[PDB]
This record gives sequence, structure tokens and C-alpha cells, in this order.
Amino acid sequence: HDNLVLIRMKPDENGRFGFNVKGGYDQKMPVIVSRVAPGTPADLCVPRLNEGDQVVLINGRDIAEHTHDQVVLFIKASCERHSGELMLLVRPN
Amino acid sequence: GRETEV
Repeated sequence: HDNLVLIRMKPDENGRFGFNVKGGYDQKMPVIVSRVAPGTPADLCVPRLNEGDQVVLINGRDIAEHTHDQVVLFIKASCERHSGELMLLVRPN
Repeated sequence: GRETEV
């Protein structure tokens, strides 16, 4: 489904990736990357996570019908990362 | 318009 980019990133010392999320099922909007802070894992990873990117999969899980809070919990769920890297399948826009 | 820093 469309052009998809597979992104892998390890969190910092505070367990942060340096990116912001907007949208979700409850918000009636898609899960979009609203901000990417400079010099953070989301900014330094290759391929890069960009602003406006639509999150499709989080560690292989389909988040289409999930709420904003559920999406946040999935991102923070360190045990679901293989192997210690957060996997994100995104659609650039 | 909920926004969360992760």
C-alpha cells in the first residue's frame, strides 16, 4: 500500500526517540509525525523519520484502529522492540 | 489535537 519506508531506531539515555506524534482513531486523524528534534535518534537514523510521515506499523503492529494513548504505549513498550530497536513502517507525505 | 513527545 503506497511507498513505504522501514525505520529502526534505539532510544537515548532517557528512553526518548526525539519525535512527536499526533492523531489516532479517537482523534479521527491518521498517526502523523508532527515534530523531529535535532540530534536525536529519530533525526540521526538512516533512513530518517521526517515530519508529516504517516505511521503504519509500530514493531510490526497495525495501528490503524488504535487510539492516541495506545500508540504512545506501543512506542514506549521496550519489550516489543527487536532487538532493542523501535521499528516503524511509515508513509511519507 | 493531542500531541505527545516520545
